[PDB]
Amino acid sequence: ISSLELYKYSIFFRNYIENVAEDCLKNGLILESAAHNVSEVELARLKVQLKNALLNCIISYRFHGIGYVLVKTKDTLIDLEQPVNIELPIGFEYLDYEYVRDLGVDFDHITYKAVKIHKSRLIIYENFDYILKRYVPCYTESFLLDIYLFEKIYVEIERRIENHNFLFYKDESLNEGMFYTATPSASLEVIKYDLSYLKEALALIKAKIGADTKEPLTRSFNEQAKGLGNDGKGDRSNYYDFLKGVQEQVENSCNLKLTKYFGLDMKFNSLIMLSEEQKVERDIKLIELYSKYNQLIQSSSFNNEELAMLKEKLFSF
Amino acid sequence: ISSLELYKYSIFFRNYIENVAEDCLKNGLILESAAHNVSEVELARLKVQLKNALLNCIISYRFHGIGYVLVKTKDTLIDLEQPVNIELPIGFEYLDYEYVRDLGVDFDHITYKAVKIHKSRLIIYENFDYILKRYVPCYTESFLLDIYLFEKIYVEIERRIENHNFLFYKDESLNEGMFYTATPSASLEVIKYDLSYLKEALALIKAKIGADTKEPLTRSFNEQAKGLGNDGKGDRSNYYDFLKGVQEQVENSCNLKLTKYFGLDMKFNSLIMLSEEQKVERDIKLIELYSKYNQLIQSSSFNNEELAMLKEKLFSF
Amino acid sequence: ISSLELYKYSIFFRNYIENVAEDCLKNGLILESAAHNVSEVELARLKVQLKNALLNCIISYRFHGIGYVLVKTKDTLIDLEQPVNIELPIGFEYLDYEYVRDLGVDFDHITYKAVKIHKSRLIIYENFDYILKRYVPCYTESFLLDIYLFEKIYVEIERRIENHNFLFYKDESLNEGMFYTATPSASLEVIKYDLSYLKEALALIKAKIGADTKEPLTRSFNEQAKGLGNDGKGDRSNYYDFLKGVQEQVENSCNLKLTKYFGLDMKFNSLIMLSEEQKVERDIKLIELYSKYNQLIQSSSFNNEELAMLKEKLFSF
Amino acid sequence: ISSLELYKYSIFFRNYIENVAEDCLKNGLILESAAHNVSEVELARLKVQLKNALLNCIISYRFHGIGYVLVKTKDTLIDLEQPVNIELPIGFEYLDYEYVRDLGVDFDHITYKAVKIHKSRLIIYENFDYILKRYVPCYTESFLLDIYLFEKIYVEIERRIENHNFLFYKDESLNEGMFYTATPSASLEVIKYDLSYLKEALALIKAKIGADTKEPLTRSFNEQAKGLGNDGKGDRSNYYDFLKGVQEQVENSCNLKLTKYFGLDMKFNSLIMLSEEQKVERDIKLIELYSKYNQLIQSSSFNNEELAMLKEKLFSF
Repeated sequence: ISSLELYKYSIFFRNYIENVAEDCLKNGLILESAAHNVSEVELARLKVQLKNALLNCIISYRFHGIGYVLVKTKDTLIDLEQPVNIELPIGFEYLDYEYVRDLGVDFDHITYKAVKIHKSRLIIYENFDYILKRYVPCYTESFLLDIYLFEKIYVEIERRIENHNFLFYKDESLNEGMFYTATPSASLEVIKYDLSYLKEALALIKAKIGADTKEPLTRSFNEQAKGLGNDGKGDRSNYYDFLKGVQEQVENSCNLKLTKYFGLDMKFNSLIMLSEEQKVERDIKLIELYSKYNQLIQSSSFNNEELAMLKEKLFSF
Repeated sequence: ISSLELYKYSIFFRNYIENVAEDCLKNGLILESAAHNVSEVELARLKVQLKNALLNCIISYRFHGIGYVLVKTKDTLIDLEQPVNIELPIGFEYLDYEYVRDLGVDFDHITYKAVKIHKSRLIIYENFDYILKRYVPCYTESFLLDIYLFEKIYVEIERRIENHNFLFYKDESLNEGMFYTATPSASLEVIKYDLSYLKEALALIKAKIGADTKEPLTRSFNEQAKGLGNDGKGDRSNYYDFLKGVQEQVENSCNLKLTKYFGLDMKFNSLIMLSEEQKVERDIKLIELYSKYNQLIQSSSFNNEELAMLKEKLFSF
Repeated sequence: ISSLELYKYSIFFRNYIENVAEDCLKNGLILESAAHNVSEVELARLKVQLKNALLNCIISYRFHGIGYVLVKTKDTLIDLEQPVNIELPIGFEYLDYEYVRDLGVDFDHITYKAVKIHKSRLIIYENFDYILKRYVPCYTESFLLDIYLFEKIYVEIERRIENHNFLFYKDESLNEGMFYTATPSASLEVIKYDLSYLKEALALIKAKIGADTKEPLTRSFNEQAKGLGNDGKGDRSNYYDFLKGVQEQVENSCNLKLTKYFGLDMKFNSLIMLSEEQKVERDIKLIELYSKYNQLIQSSSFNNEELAMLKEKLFSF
Repeated sequence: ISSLELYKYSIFFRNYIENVAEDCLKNGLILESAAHNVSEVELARLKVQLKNALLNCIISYRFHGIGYVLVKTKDTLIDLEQPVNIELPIGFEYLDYEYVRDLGVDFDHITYKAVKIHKSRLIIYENFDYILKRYVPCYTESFLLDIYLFEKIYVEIERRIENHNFLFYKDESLNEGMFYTATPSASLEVIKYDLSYLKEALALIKAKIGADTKEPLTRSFNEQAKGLGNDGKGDRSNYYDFLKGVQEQVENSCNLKLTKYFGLDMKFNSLIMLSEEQKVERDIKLIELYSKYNQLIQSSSFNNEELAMLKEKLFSF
C-alpha cells in the first residue's frame, strides 16, 4: 500500500494528515524581537509568512517525517551557503521535501533544487525514532491497511449494486404483470446479495481507526468536537495534550535558530480561548476574592507572621 | 466519474459545493479606504459588487481549485496589460475559469477571452497542494464515488418498482376473485424483490459521506443546524473553524493587492451574531462587574502596587 | 421526466415550488419614495401590486430560472421601447415566461407577445449558474426522479389493491361456509401480495427528499414547522438563511432599477415577527438595564476616560 | 377519477373541501361604511349576508377554482347589465358556478341563468395558475388517487369479511362437535384471508395524505387540533399562515369593488382570539412595564437626548 496513492484517492487520509497542522496554528502566533527595534508592522507581516510556512512544515513533518523552512534574508542565491552571524529576516519559505537532499545531522548543509544552503538558515522539524534509528511519518502499515479497507468497502458495494437482485430462469423448450410458461419443469428464482459482511467490517474498521489515532475528527468520522474548550477544570483532553506537545516541539525547532541567528522569538497563543462572558465571570470571582481578603485583613488581629504564612499559602496573594 | 456530469445531475453535489460559499458571505463584509476620501456611498456599492464576485470566486475555488476576480478600473481593454501603481477601483468582476489561461506563479500575466491582463489587477484564491504539487478541488475520487452510489440507489429502485411483485404461472395445456385451472401439475407463485441491500447501502453511504466532509448540512442530509450560534463558551464547532480558516484565506488573497495597488481594505463580519436579548444580558453583567469593582476600590485599603497588579491580572481592567 | 407534467399531476411538486414564494412575501414589504412627494395612499396601492407581481416572479424564477416584472407607466404600447430617464410608476405586471424572448445580457431589450420593451422597464430575477453557463431552475433530474418514485408508489398500490388476495383452485373434473369437492388431487390456496418493498422504498425516498432540499415542509411531509420564530438567540435555522438570501437577491434585483429609473426604494419586512408579550419583556429588560446604568453612574467615582471606554464597550450605550 | 363522484361518496373529501371555508369565517367579519351614514343595524344585517355568501364563494373557489358573489341593489333584472357608479348594497347572493358563463378577464360581463350582469356587481375569487395558464382547484389527480385508495380499502374489506374463514372439504365417496368420515384420503382444512396488505396500504396512504395537504384535520384524521391558539410567541403554525393568506386574498377580492363602487370596507377578525384570563395577564404586565418606566424616569438624571433615544428604541414608548 502506497501512501501517495492513498493521499491522492482518499480525502479522509488528506484530512487526517492536515487536521493537526490546521489546529496547531488555528489561534495564531506571537512574534517578538529581542532588540525591540523592528516596527510591529513588519514583525506582523513576518509572522503571517511564518504561519504560512509552518503549516506546510507541519504537513511535511506528518507525511514524510521531516519539514524544512528557509529563513530568507537580503542575500544572493550563492551567499546561502555561508553561515549567518546576526541578521534580520526578510521572510520565510517552506521547502519541498522531494527537492531537499540532507545527509544527516553530522553535516551542516543541504542541497536544494543544486543550491547549497547552510543549516543555520533552516528551521528543521524532524521525527526521529531511536528504536528504528530513522525518520518516520505519523502513520504505519496497519493504519494504511485500515484506510485501504475503509475505502475498499464502497468499491465492493459499487461492484454489485446494479445486480443486487436478478432473476434466474430455467426453461428447456424456450403490462399484465404475469409471467407465463408451458414447461412443467421450469423454474424462476430471485438471486439476492447480502451486505452484513460489509457492515460488520465497517464497524470493526471504525474501532481500529479509533484505536490507532488520537485526532478526534478522524476517530469519530467527523461526529465529535475537538475538545479544546474551557470546562473550568484542569482535566484536559488527550487531543489537547497532543497538540501542546506538537506546539512545544515546533517552538523548540523555531527558537533554536531564530534567537541565536536572527534575534527573534516565537510563541504559540493559548490553545484554550476564553469567551467574553467567561472573562467577566472570572473578573467577578476575583474581585469577590479580593473583597473577602480585605475584609479578613481589616477585621482581624492575626500576628504578622501568621499573615505572611497565609500570604505564601494563598495562590492569588 | 466526471464531476461536471455529477454537478449537472445531482442537486446534492451542487448544494455541497455552494453551501460553504453561501455561509462565508452570509453576514456581510466591511470595506474601508486608507485614504479616507471615498464617500461611504460609493464604498458600499463597491462592497456589494465585491460580495457578488467573491461568491463565484469561492465556488470556482471549491470546484476547480482556483478563482479569479478582476478589479475593473477606468481603463481600456488594451490597458489591462499594464501594471497598476495607485488607483481607485470602479468595480469587481468574476472571471470564468474555463476562459482563463495562466502559466503559473512564475508569470505575471494571464490570458482571458485573447486579452492580456496583468496579475496586479486580479484577486487569486488558489488551493495548492504541496504533496501533489498541483491545484486540487475540495473533492476526491472517493467522494465522487460516494455521491454516485447515493444517486444510483434510487436509479436501481426505479428499475424494479413496477414489477416488485408479479405472478409466475405454469400451465402446459393452456370479478369473482378466483383463479381456476384443470391441469393437475399447474403452479401459481408470487415473485417478490427485496430492498434490504439498498437500505444497508444507504446507511453505509451516509456514514462515509459524514466521514468525508465537515459541512454539517451535507453530513446530516439537511437534518442538523450549522452550529454558528452563541453558546457563551469558547468551544466552537468544527464548521466554525473551517469557515474561519476559509475567511482568513480569502482576506489574505483580497488584501494582498487591494491595499498595495488600490488602497482599500476588506474584512469579514463576525461569524457569530449576537441577539438583542443577549446583548442586553452582556451589558447588565458588565455593569454589575463595574459596580463590584467600584465598591471594592472605594471600601478597601490596598497598597497602590497591589491595586496595579490586580489591574493587570483582570481581563476587563 | 418532464417537469411540466409532474407539476400538472403532483400537488407535492406544486407546493414545493410555491412555498418559498409564499414565505418570502408573508410578512409584507415596505415601499418608500426618495422624492417624498407621492402620497402614502398611492404608494401603498403600488406596493400591493408589487407584491402580486413579485409572487409570480419568484415562482417563475424557481420553475424556469428567470422572472420578469414590467413596471407600467403612463405610456403607450409603442413607447415601451424607449428608455426611461425619470418617471413615476403606475403599477407592476408579471410577464409570462413563455411569451418572453430575451437574447442575453448583451442586449438591452426583450420581445413580448411582438412588443419591443426596453430592459430599463423590467425587473429581472435570474438564476445564472457559472459552472453550467446557463439559467437553471431550482430542481435537477435527481429531484424529479425522487418525486416520480414518490408518486409511482401509490400507482403501484392501486394496480394491485383489488386482488391483494385471491383463490387458486385446481380441479380436473370440474351460505354454509363450506367448499366441497370430490377430486382427490384437488387444491385450494390463497395467493397474497406484499407491500414491504414499497414501504422500504417510501422510507428511502423520504430520506432522499430530505437530503435534496431545505424547505422544511417538503422534507418533513408537512410534519415540521417553518422555524421562523424568536428563540432569544442568534442561532437561526437553515430555512431562515435561505429565505434571507432569496430576499436579498430580490431586493437587489428590484432596487437595481426602481431607484435609478423610477426613484423608488423597496425593502422586505423582517422575517421574525415578535409577539406583544415578547415586546413587553424586551422593554422591561432594557429599562432594567438603563436603571442599572444610572445607578452605576450616580454612585461611582470613575475617571471620565474610564467612563468613556465603558461607553464604547457597551452595546446599548 | 371524477371529483364530483368522490364528493358524493366520501364525507372525508367533503370535509377536506369545506374545513378551510369554515375556519376562515369562524371568528366573524367587520363591515364599515366610508360615508359613515348607514346605521350599524343595517350594516350588521348586510354583514351576515356577506358571510353567508362568502362561505359558498370559498367552497366554490376550492372545488372549481373560481367563486362568484353578486352584490344585489335596488334595481331590476334588466338593469344588472349597466355599470354601477355609486350605490348602497341591499345584500349579497352567491352564484352557482354551473350557471355562470364567463369568457375571461378581457370581458366585463358574465351570463347567469340568460341574464347579463356587469362585472362591477360581482365579487370574484379566482385561483389562476400562471404555469398552467388556467383556473385550477385545490386538488390534483394524485390527491384524488389517494382519497380513492383510502375509500377502496374498506370496499375490499367488505368484499371478503363474510368468508374470511371457511372450510375446504375433500371427500370422494360423499351438537357433538365431532366431524366424522370413513374415506382414508379425506381432508379438512381452514382457508384464511389476510389483512396485512391493507394495513400497510393504509399507513402509506395516511403518509401521502399528510404530505399532500396542510389542513391539520385532514392530515391527522381528525386527531390533531387546528393550532390557532395563543402561545405567547410569534412562531405561528403552517395552517395559520395558510388561513391568513386565504383571508388576505378574500379581502383583496371583496374590497376591490366594495370600496370603489359601493363605498364599503370589509375586514377579517383576528385568527387568534385571546381568553379573558390571558387579557388580564397582558394588562398586568403592561401596567408593570409602565410603573417601571415611571420609576426610571423619576429617579434618573439622563440627558433629554438619551431619554428620547430610549423612547424610540422602546416598542411600547
